[PDB]
Amino acid sequence: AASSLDELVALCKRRGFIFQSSEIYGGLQGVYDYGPLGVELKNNLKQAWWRRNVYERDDMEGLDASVLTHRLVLHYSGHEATFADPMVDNAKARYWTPPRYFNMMFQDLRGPRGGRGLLAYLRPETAQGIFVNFKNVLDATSRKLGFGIAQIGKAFRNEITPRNFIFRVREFEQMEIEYFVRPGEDEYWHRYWVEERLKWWQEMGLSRENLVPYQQPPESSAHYAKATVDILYRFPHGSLELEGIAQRTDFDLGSHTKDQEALGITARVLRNEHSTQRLAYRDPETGKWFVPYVIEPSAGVDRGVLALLAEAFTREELPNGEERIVLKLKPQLAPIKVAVIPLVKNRPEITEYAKRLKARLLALGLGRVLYEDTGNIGKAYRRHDEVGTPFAVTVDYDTIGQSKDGTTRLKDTVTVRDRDTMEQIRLHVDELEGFLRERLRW
Ligand SMILES: Nc1ncnc2c1ncn2[C@@H]1O[C@H](COP(=O)([O-])OC(=O)C[NH3+])[C@@H](O)[C@H]1O
Repeated sequence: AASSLDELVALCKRRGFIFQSSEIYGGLQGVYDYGPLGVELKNNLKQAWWRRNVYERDDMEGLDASVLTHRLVLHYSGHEATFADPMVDNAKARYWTPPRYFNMMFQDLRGPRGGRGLLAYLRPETAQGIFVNFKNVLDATSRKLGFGIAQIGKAFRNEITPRNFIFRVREFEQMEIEYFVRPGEDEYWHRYWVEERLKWWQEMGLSRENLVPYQQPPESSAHYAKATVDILYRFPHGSLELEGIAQRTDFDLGSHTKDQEALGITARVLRNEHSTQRLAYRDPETGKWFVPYVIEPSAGVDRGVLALLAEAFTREELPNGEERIVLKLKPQLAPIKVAVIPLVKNRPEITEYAKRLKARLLALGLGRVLYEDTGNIGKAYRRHDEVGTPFAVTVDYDTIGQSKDGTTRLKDTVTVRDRDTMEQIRLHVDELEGFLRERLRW
Protein backbone atom coordinates (compact mmCIF):
# COMPACT_ATOMS: atom_id res chain seq x y z
CA ALA A 1 0.00 0.00 0.00
CA ALA A 2 0.82 3.72 -0.53
CA SER A 3 1.33 5.68 2.70
CA SER A 4 -0.13 9.12 1.91
CA LEU A 5 -2.19 10.54 -0.93
CA ASP A 6 0.50 13.18 -1.23
CA GLU A 7 3.12 10.68 -2.43
CA LEU A 8 0.57 9.36 -4.92
CA VAL A 9 -0.15 12.80 -6.19
CA ALA A 10 3.59 13.42 -6.43
CA LEU A 11 4.49 10.20 -8.29
CA CYS A 12 1.58 10.92 -10.64
CA LYS A 13 3.06 14.27 -11.65
CA ARG A 14 6.70 13.20 -11.59
CA ARG A 15 5.98 10.32 -13.96
CA GLY A 16 3.32 11.82 -16.22
CA PHE A 17 0.37 9.82 -14.88
CA ILE A 18 -1.95 12.66 -14.00
CA PHE A 19 -1.10 16.33 -14.53
CA GLN A 20 -3.18 19.18 -13.13
CA SER A 21 -5.54 20.27 -15.83
CA SER A 22 -4.89 23.69 -17.29
CA GLU A 23 -1.84 24.04 -15.00
CA ILE A 24 0.02 26.79 -16.89
CA TYR A 25 -2.79 29.37 -16.45
CA GLY A 26 -3.56 28.57 -12.86
CA GLY A 27 -5.39 25.29 -13.17
CA LEU A 28 -9.08 24.52 -13.18
CA GLN A 29 -9.34 22.88 -9.75
CA GLY A 30 -11.34 19.70 -9.82
CA VAL A 31 -10.42 18.73 -13.32
CA TYR A 32 -7.24 16.76 -14.17
CA ASP A 33 -5.43 15.64 -17.35
CA TYR A 34 -4.11 12.10 -17.73
CA GLY A 35 -0.54 12.28 -18.97
CA PRO A 36 1.24 9.48 -20.92
CA LEU A 37 1.43 6.61 -18.35
CA GLY A 38 -1.92 7.69 -16.94
CA VAL A 39 -3.77 7.17 -20.19
CA GLU A 40 -2.40 3.70 -20.66
CA LEU A 41 -3.28 2.51 -17.17
CA LYS A 42 -6.71 4.16 -17.54
CA ASN A 43 -7.43 2.53 -20.86
CA ASN A 44 -6.35 -0.89 -19.74
CA LEU A 45 -8.70 -0.63 -16.78
CA LYS A 46 -11.47 0.44 -19.17
CA GLN A 47 -10.65 -2.38 -21.57
CA ALA A 48 -10.49 -5.24 -19.07
CA TRP A 49 -13.79 -4.07 -17.62
CA TRP A 50 -15.32 -4.15 -21.14
CA ARG A 51 -13.89 -7.63 -21.81
CA ARG A 52 -15.24 -8.93 -18.56
CA ASN A 53 -18.69 -7.38 -18.61
CA VAL A 54 -19.33 -7.60 -22.36
CA TYR A 55 -17.18 -9.92 -24.42
CA GLU A 56 -17.09 -12.74 -21.92
CA ARG A 57 -20.79 -12.31 -21.04
CA ASP A 58 -23.79 -13.43 -23.09
CA ASP A 59 -26.59 -11.14 -21.90
CA MET A 60 -25.15 -7.66 -22.28
CA GLU A 61 -25.20 -5.15 -25.06
CA GLY A 62 -22.80 -2.20 -25.16
CA LEU A 63 -23.54 1.48 -25.66
CA ASP A 64 -21.93 4.92 -25.88
CA ALA A 65 -24.35 7.81 -25.67
CA SER A 66 -23.34 11.46 -25.80
CA VAL A 67 -22.34 13.92 -23.06
CA LEU A 68 -24.94 16.49 -24.09
CA THR A 69 -28.30 15.76 -22.60
CA HIS A 70 -31.65 17.25 -23.62
CA ARG A 71 -33.07 19.30 -20.69
CA LEU A 72 -36.10 17.05 -20.30
CA VAL A 73 -34.07 13.80 -19.79
CA LEU A 74 -32.56 15.15 -16.62
CA HIS A 75 -35.91 16.65 -15.60
CA TYR A 76 -38.02 13.46 -15.54
CA SER A 77 -34.90 11.76 -14.14
CA GLY A 78 -35.57 13.91 -11.10
CA HIS A 79 -32.10 15.42 -11.37
CA GLU A 80 -33.56 18.86 -11.94
CA ALA A 81 -35.77 18.81 -8.81
CA THR A 82 -32.76 18.25 -6.58
CA PHE A 83 -31.90 21.93 -7.01
CA ALA A 84 -35.17 23.88 -7.16
CA ASP A 85 -34.58 25.15 -3.63
CA PRO A 86 -32.56 28.32 -3.42
CA MET A 87 -30.15 28.71 -0.49
CA VAL A 88 -30.25 32.06 1.33
CA ASP A 89 -27.13 31.65 3.50
CA ASN A 90 -26.42 33.83 6.41
CA ALA A 91 -23.94 34.63 9.23
CA LYS A 92 -23.65 31.40 11.30
CA ALA A 93 -26.33 29.12 9.82
CA ARG A 94 -27.34 27.98 6.30
CA TYR A 95 -30.12 27.63 3.74
CA TRP A 96 -27.40 36.70 4.49
CA THR A 97 -25.49 35.49 1.39
CA PRO A 98 -27.59 35.72 -1.81
CA PRO A 99 -29.94 32.89 -2.97
CA ARG A 100 -27.76 30.28 -4.51
CA TYR A 101 -29.68 27.39 -6.17
CA PHE A 102 -26.68 25.07 -5.81
CA ASN A 103 -27.21 22.88 -8.86
CA MET A 104 -24.56 20.24 -9.36
CA MET A 105 -25.23 19.55 -13.08
CA PHE A 106 -23.27 21.74 -15.49
CA GLN A 107 -25.32 23.82 -17.88
CA ASP A 108 -25.03 24.93 -21.53
CA LEU A 109 -27.11 26.32 -24.37
CA ARG A 110 -27.88 25.07 -27.92
CA GLY A 111 -26.64 27.67 -30.45
CA PRO A 112 -28.10 31.17 -31.12
CA ARG A 113 -28.81 32.60 -27.63
CA GLY A 114 -29.04 31.67 -23.97
CA GLY A 115 -32.74 30.74 -23.98
CA ARG A 116 -34.41 28.23 -21.66
CA GLY A 117 -35.63 26.77 -24.92
CA LEU A 118 -32.15 25.69 -26.03
CA LEU A 119 -30.70 24.47 -22.77
CA ALA A 120 -28.85 21.20 -22.18
CA TYR A 121 -27.00 19.68 -19.33
CA LEU A 122 -23.79 17.72 -19.39
CA ARG A 123 -24.80 14.28 -18.06
CA PRO A 124 -23.99 14.08 -14.33
CA GLU A 125 -23.93 10.32 -14.93
CA THR A 126 -23.80 7.99 -17.96
CA ALA A 127 -26.80 6.05 -16.70
CA GLN A 128 -29.61 8.11 -18.27
CA GLY A 129 -28.21 7.56 -21.76
CA ILE A 130 -29.01 3.90 -21.36
CA PHE A 131 -32.62 4.13 -19.99
CA VAL A 132 -33.78 6.51 -22.75
CA ASN A 133 -32.27 4.27 -25.38
CA PHE A 134 -33.79 1.14 -23.87
CA LYS A 135 -36.38 0.58 -26.61
CA ASN A 136 -33.94 1.51 -29.26
CA VAL A 137 -31.54 -1.11 -28.10
CA LEU A 138 -34.21 -3.70 -27.49
CA ASP A 139 -35.40 -3.20 -31.08
CA ALA A 140 -32.01 -3.55 -32.83
CA THR A 141 -30.89 -6.54 -30.76
CA SER A 142 -34.19 -8.11 -29.81
CA ARG A 143 -33.04 -9.28 -26.35
CA LYS A 144 -34.95 -11.55 -24.00
CA LEU A 145 -35.20 -10.34 -20.40
CA GLY A 146 -32.33 -11.52 -18.15
CA PHE A 147 -30.08 -8.86 -19.89
CA GLY A 148 -28.38 -5.51 -19.54
CA ILE A 149 -26.86 -2.61 -21.53
CA ALA A 150 -23.42 -1.27 -20.50
CA GLN A 151 -21.23 1.75 -21.19
CA ILE A 152 -18.08 3.57 -20.08
CA GLY A 153 -18.36 7.36 -20.45
CA LYS A 154 -17.79 10.94 -19.37
CA ALA A 155 -19.75 12.48 -16.44
CA PHE A 156 -19.53 16.10 -15.30
CA ARG A 157 -20.57 17.37 -11.90
CA ASN A 158 -20.28 20.89 -10.56
CA GLU A 159 -18.90 19.45 -7.31
CA ILE A 160 -19.06 22.40 -4.91
CA THR A 161 -15.93 20.92 -3.44
CA PRO A 162 -13.35 18.79 -5.26
CA ARG A 163 -11.26 16.86 -2.74
CA ASN A 164 -8.49 14.26 -2.56
CA PHE A 165 -6.60 14.13 -5.86
CA ILE A 166 -8.49 12.23 -8.57
CA PHE A 167 -11.36 11.24 -6.26
CA ARG A 168 -14.20 13.72 -6.04
CA VAL A 169 -13.79 15.91 -9.12
CA ARG A 170 -15.88 17.88 -11.62
CA GLU A 171 -15.13 15.82 -14.72
CA PHE A 172 -14.74 12.04 -14.68
CA GLU A 173 -15.69 8.77 -16.35
CA GLN A 174 -17.81 6.00 -15.07
CA MET A 175 -18.24 2.40 -16.20
CA GLU A 176 -21.97 1.78 -15.73
CA ILE A 177 -24.21 -1.26 -16.24
CA GLU A 178 -27.99 -1.34 -16.10
CA TYR A 179 -29.11 -4.96 -15.66
CA PHE A 180 -32.75 -5.04 -16.72
CA VAL A 181 -34.65 -7.72 -14.84
CA ARG A 182 -38.07 -9.19 -14.30
CA PRO A 183 -39.60 -7.55 -11.19
CA GLY A 184 -39.45 -10.60 -9.00
CA GLU A 185 -35.78 -11.48 -9.48
CA ASP A 186 -34.31 -8.11 -8.51
CA GLU A 187 -33.19 -9.35 -5.10
CA TYR A 188 -30.97 -12.15 -6.51
CA TRP A 189 -29.55 -10.03 -9.23
CA HIS A 190 -28.60 -7.27 -6.93
CA ARG A 191 -26.76 -9.91 -4.88
CA TYR A 192 -25.20 -11.51 -7.92
CA TRP A 193 -23.80 -8.20 -9.25
CA VAL A 194 -22.35 -7.02 -5.92
CA GLU A 195 -20.48 -10.32 -5.62
CA GLU A 196 -19.39 -10.13 -9.22
CA ARG A 197 -18.08 -6.61 -9.01
CA LEU A 198 -16.20 -7.44 -5.86
CA LYS A 199 -14.81 -10.59 -7.52
CA TRP A 200 -13.61 -8.35 -10.34
CA TRP A 201 -11.90 -5.59 -8.35
CA GLN A 202 -9.90 -8.30 -6.74
CA GLU A 203 -8.60 -9.90 -9.91
CA MET A 204 -7.72 -6.32 -10.89
CA GLY A 205 -5.34 -6.14 -7.91
CA LEU A 206 -7.24 -4.68 -4.96
CA SER A 207 -6.58 -6.93 -1.97
CA ARG A 208 -9.73 -8.35 -0.35
CA GLU A 209 -8.48 -6.99 2.94
CA ASN A 210 -9.09 -3.43 1.66
CA LEU A 211 -12.39 -3.99 -0.13
CA VAL A 212 -15.60 -3.64 1.89
CA PRO A 213 -19.19 -3.90 0.78
CA TYR A 214 -21.45 -1.60 2.77
CA GLN A 215 -25.19 -1.63 2.79
CA GLN A 216 -26.23 2.02 2.49
CA PRO A 217 -29.08 2.53 5.02
CA PRO A 218 -32.53 4.13 4.38
CA GLU A 219 -31.19 7.57 5.14
CA SER A 220 -28.54 7.30 2.46
CA SER A 221 -30.74 5.23 0.02
CA ALA A 222 -31.07 8.00 -2.66
CA HIS A 223 -34.49 8.27 -4.38
CA TYR A 224 -34.35 5.97 -7.44
CA ALA A 225 -32.48 3.35 -5.40
CA LYS A 226 -34.73 0.95 -3.49
CA ALA A 227 -31.44 -0.40 -2.09
CA THR A 228 -27.76 0.00 -2.92
CA VAL A 229 -24.43 -1.44 -1.88
CA ASP A 230 -21.18 0.42 -2.11
CA ILE A 231 -17.84 -1.36 -2.34
CA LEU A 232 -15.65 0.91 -0.31
CA TYR A 233 -11.93 0.94 -0.65
CA ARG A 234 -9.33 1.66 2.00
CA PHE A 235 -7.70 4.58 0.10
CA PRO A 236 -4.81 6.38 1.69
CA HIS A 237 -7.15 9.05 3.07
CA GLY A 238 -9.85 6.54 4.08
CA SER A 239 -12.32 3.70 3.50
CA LEU A 240 -14.36 5.53 0.79
CA GLU A 241 -16.73 4.60 -2.09
CA LEU A 242 -15.18 2.90 -5.12
CA GLU A 243 -18.10 1.36 -6.98
CA GLY A 244 -21.77 1.53 -6.13
CA ILE A 245 -23.95 -1.51 -6.82
CA ALA A 246 -27.39 0.07 -6.55
CA GLN A 247 -30.89 -1.28 -7.13
CA ARG A 248 -33.15 1.35 -8.65
CA THR A 249 -36.47 -0.32 -9.48
CA ASP A 250 -38.33 0.41 -12.63
CA PHE A 251 -38.14 4.09 -11.60
CA ASP A 252 -35.84 5.06 -14.47
CA LEU A 253 -37.74 3.38 -17.21
CA GLY A 254 -40.87 4.48 -15.29
CA SER A 255 -39.99 8.18 -15.23
CA HIS A 256 -39.18 7.98 -18.94
CA THR A 257 -41.95 5.98 -20.67
CA LYS A 258 -45.15 6.75 -22.44
CA ASP A 259 -48.26 5.38 -20.76
CA GLN A 260 -46.69 5.28 -17.21
CA GLU A 261 -50.19 4.86 -15.80
CA ALA A 262 -51.28 1.98 -18.07
CA LEU A 263 -47.90 0.46 -17.31
CA GLY A 264 -47.84 -1.14 -13.89
CA ILE A 265 -45.32 1.26 -12.41
CA THR A 266 -44.41 0.33 -8.87
CA ALA A 267 -42.17 3.38 -8.38
CA ARG A 268 -43.17 6.89 -7.40
CA VAL A 269 -42.47 8.27 -10.84
CA LEU A 270 -43.37 11.75 -12.18
CA ARG A 271 -46.23 12.09 -14.64
CA ASN A 272 -44.22 11.79 -17.87
CA GLU A 273 -46.01 14.19 -20.11
CA HIS A 274 -43.35 13.68 -22.77
CA SER A 275 -41.71 10.42 -23.89
CA THR A 276 -42.23 9.54 -27.54
CA GLN A 277 -42.05 5.87 -26.68
CA ARG A 278 -43.15 3.15 -24.32
CA LEU A 279 -39.88 2.17 -22.61
CA ALA A 280 -41.20 -1.26 -21.50
CA TYR A 281 -40.75 -5.01 -22.18
CA ARG A 282 -43.38 -7.47 -23.39
CA ASP A 283 -43.35 -11.30 -23.14
CA PRO A 284 -42.23 -13.90 -20.59
CA GLU A 285 -44.74 -16.51 -22.01
CA THR A 286 -47.98 -14.55 -21.39
CA GLY A 287 -47.45 -11.30 -23.26
CA LYS A 288 -47.69 -9.04 -20.25
CA TRP A 289 -46.19 -5.59 -20.85
CA PHE A 290 -44.20 -4.72 -17.76
CA VAL A 291 -41.41 -2.32 -16.70
CA PRO A 292 -38.12 -4.05 -15.81
CA TYR A 293 -36.28 -3.40 -12.56
CA VAL A 294 -32.55 -2.82 -12.74
CA ILE A 295 -29.37 -3.55 -10.85
CA GLU A 296 -26.84 -0.86 -11.61
CA PRO A 297 -23.10 -1.29 -11.01
CA SER A 298 -21.47 2.15 -11.33
CA ALA A 299 -17.72 2.40 -10.98
CA GLY A 300 -15.61 5.43 -11.15
CA VAL A 301 -12.84 4.97 -13.67
CA ASP A 302 -10.71 7.66 -12.03
CA ARG A 303 -11.11 6.25 -8.52
CA GLY A 304 -10.47 2.74 -9.82
CA VAL A 305 -7.15 4.22 -10.87
CA LEU A 306 -6.54 5.92 -7.51
CA ALA A 307 -7.24 2.55 -5.89
CA LEU A 308 -4.91 0.56 -8.19
CA LEU A 309 -2.08 3.07 -7.70
CA ALA A 310 -2.57 3.41 -3.95
CA GLU A 311 -2.73 -0.34 -3.57
CA ALA A 312 0.34 -0.95 -5.77
CA PHE A 313 2.64 1.85 -4.71
CA THR A 314 4.96 -0.10 -2.37
CA ARG A 315 8.27 1.34 -1.11
CA GLU A 316 10.47 -1.44 -0.03
CA GLU A 317 13.96 -0.93 1.29
CA LEU A 318 16.93 -2.24 -0.59
CA PRO A 319 19.04 -4.93 1.07
CA ASN A 320 22.04 -2.86 -0.14
CA GLY A 321 21.08 0.70 -0.95
CA GLU A 322 18.47 2.89 0.70
CA GLU A 323 14.87 2.49 -0.61
CA ARG A 324 12.96 2.30 -3.85
CA ILE A 325 9.34 3.08 -4.59
CA VAL A 326 7.83 0.27 -6.67
CA LEU A 327 4.43 0.44 -8.33
CA LYS A 328 3.47 -3.19 -8.32
CA LEU A 329 0.56 -3.12 -10.78
CA LYS A 330 -1.03 -6.35 -12.07
CA PRO A 331 1.45 -6.90 -15.02
CA GLN A 332 -1.44 -7.12 -17.46
CA LEU A 333 -2.49 -3.59 -16.45
CA ALA A 334 0.95 -1.91 -16.37
CA PRO A 335 1.44 1.07 -18.64
CA ILE A 336 4.34 -0.76 -20.28
CA LYS A 337 4.80 -4.52 -20.13
CA VAL A 338 8.39 -4.78 -21.34
CA ALA A 339 10.98 -2.02 -21.62
CA VAL A 340 13.91 -2.71 -23.86
CA ILE A 341 17.05 -0.83 -22.80
CA PRO A 342 20.32 -0.37 -24.69
CA LEU A 343 23.30 -0.55 -22.37
CA VAL A 344 25.49 2.13 -24.04
CA LYS A 345 23.58 4.77 -25.96
CA ASN A 346 26.62 5.19 -28.17
CA ARG A 347 26.98 1.94 -30.04
CA PRO A 348 24.47 2.27 -32.89
CA GLU A 349 24.82 -1.41 -33.67
CA ILE A 350 23.41 -2.02 -30.15
CA THR A 351 20.59 0.46 -30.22
CA GLU A 352 19.51 -0.83 -33.65
CA TYR A 353 19.44 -4.31 -32.17
CA ALA A 354 17.36 -2.90 -29.28
CA LYS A 355 14.79 -1.01 -31.41
CA ARG A 356 14.74 -4.18 -33.46
CA LEU A 357 13.96 -6.40 -30.47
CA LYS A 358 11.18 -4.03 -29.25
CA ALA A 359 9.44 -4.83 -32.44
CA ARG A 360 9.69 -8.62 -32.12
CA LEU A 361 8.26 -8.43 -28.61
CA LEU A 362 5.46 -6.00 -29.37
CA ALA A 363 4.46 -8.64 -31.90
CA LEU A 364 3.81 -11.28 -29.22
CA GLY A 365 0.86 -9.04 -28.35
CA LEU A 366 1.40 -9.24 -24.62
CA GLY A 367 0.97 -5.49 -24.50
CA ARG A 368 2.95 -2.31 -25.00
CA VAL A 369 6.68 -2.71 -25.28
CA LEU A 370 8.95 0.29 -24.88
CA TYR A 371 12.34 1.11 -26.36
CA GLU A 372 13.66 3.11 -23.43
CA ASP A 373 16.83 4.88 -24.51
CA THR A 374 17.29 7.21 -21.49
CA GLY A 375 20.74 7.71 -20.02
CA ASN A 376 21.83 5.89 -16.89
CA ILE A 377 20.50 2.29 -16.89
CA GLY A 378 20.30 2.62 -13.13
CA LYS A 379 18.04 5.56 -13.93
CA ALA A 380 16.11 3.66 -16.60
CA TYR A 381 15.58 0.67 -14.27
CA ARG A 382 14.28 2.89 -11.53
CA ARG A 383 12.03 5.05 -13.74
CA HIS A 384 10.45 1.79 -14.59
CA ASP A 385 9.72 0.47 -11.21
CA GLU A 386 8.24 3.82 -10.43
CA VAL A 387 5.78 3.33 -13.24
CA GLY A 388 5.46 -0.32 -12.40
CA THR A 389 6.40 -2.00 -15.68
CA PRO A 390 6.92 -5.78 -15.19
CA PHE A 391 10.01 -6.58 -17.18
CA ALA A 392 13.08 -4.65 -18.26
CA VAL A 393 15.03 -6.42 -20.99
CA THR A 394 18.52 -4.87 -21.47
CA VAL A 395 20.91 -5.22 -24.42
CA ASP A 396 24.62 -4.87 -24.05
CA TYR A 397 27.52 -5.56 -26.40
CA ASP A 398 27.67 -9.30 -25.74
CA THR A 399 24.13 -9.67 -27.05
CA ILE A 400 25.09 -8.21 -30.45
CA GLY A 401 28.33 -10.25 -30.58
CA GLN A 402 31.21 -8.04 -29.33
CA SER A 403 32.69 -8.37 -25.82
CA LYS A 404 36.01 -8.02 -23.93
CA ASP A 405 36.60 -11.72 -23.36
CA GLY A 406 36.32 -12.25 -27.12
CA THR A 407 33.21 -14.34 -26.45
CA THR A 408 30.27 -14.44 -28.83
CA ARG A 409 28.35 -17.09 -26.93
CA LEU A 410 26.66 -14.41 -24.93
CA LYS A 411 25.28 -13.14 -28.27
CA ASP A 412 21.46 -13.12 -28.75
CA THR A 413 20.90 -13.61 -25.03
CA VAL A 414 19.71 -10.61 -23.01
CA THR A 415 19.35 -9.76 -19.36
CA VAL A 416 15.74 -9.57 -18.07
CA ARG A 417 15.43 -7.77 -14.74
CA ASP A 418 12.20 -8.47 -12.87
CA ARG A 419 10.39 -5.63 -11.11
CA ASP A 420 9.33 -7.13 -7.77
CA THR A 421 12.31 -9.51 -7.16
CA MET A 422 14.76 -7.24 -8.88
CA GLU A 423 16.24 -10.55 -9.97
CA GLN A 424 18.28 -10.54 -13.22
CA ILE A 425 18.07 -13.63 -15.43
CA ARG A 426 20.08 -13.60 -18.68
CA LEU A 427 18.06 -15.45 -21.30
CA HIS A 428 18.43 -15.95 -25.04
CA VAL A 429 16.07 -13.97 -27.15
CA ASP A 430 13.95 -16.95 -28.33
CA GLU A 431 13.29 -17.87 -24.69
CA LEU A 432 12.21 -14.30 -23.92
CA GLU A 433 9.10 -14.94 -26.02
CA GLY A 434 7.92 -17.96 -24.11
CA PHE A 435 8.91 -16.35 -20.80
CA LEU A 436 6.70 -13.27 -21.21
CA ARG A 437 4.00 -15.37 -22.77
CA GLU A 438 3.70 -17.06 -19.38
CA ARG A 439 3.53 -13.92 -17.34
CA LEU A 440 1.82 -11.07 -19.26
CA ARG A 441 -0.99 -13.19 -20.64
CA TRP A 442 -4.29 -12.76 -18.96
N1 LIG B 1 -17.09 13.44 -8.81
C1 LIG B 1 -16.78 12.16 -9.00
N2 LIG B 1 -15.50 11.83 -9.29
C2 LIG B 1 -15.21 10.53 -9.51
N3 LIG B 1 -16.01 9.47 -9.48
C3 LIG B 1 -17.26 9.84 -9.18
C4 LIG B 1 -17.70 11.13 -8.92
N4 LIG B 1 -19.06 11.13 -8.63
C5 LIG B 1 -19.40 9.86 -8.73
N5 LIG B 1 -18.36 9.04 -9.06
C6 LIG B 1 -18.41 7.61 -9.27
O1 LIG B 1 -19.74 7.24 -9.51
C7 LIG B 1 -20.00 6.00 -8.82
C8 LIG B 1 -21.49 5.89 -8.57
O2 LIG B 1 -21.94 6.96 -7.75
P1 LIG B 1 -22.75 8.18 -8.38
O3 LIG B 1 -23.05 9.15 -7.27
O4 LIG B 1 -21.98 8.64 -9.56
O5 LIG B 1 -24.19 7.57 -8.79
C9 LIG B 1 -24.44 7.24 -10.00
O6 LIG B 1 -23.63 7.27 -10.96
C10 LIG B 1 -25.81 6.66 -10.37
N6 LIG B 1 -25.86 6.08 -11.76
C11 LIG B 1 -19.11 6.06 -7.59
O7 LIG B 1 -18.75 4.75 -7.18
C12 LIG B 1 -17.87 6.82 -8.08
O8 LIG B 1 -16.79 6.03 -8.51
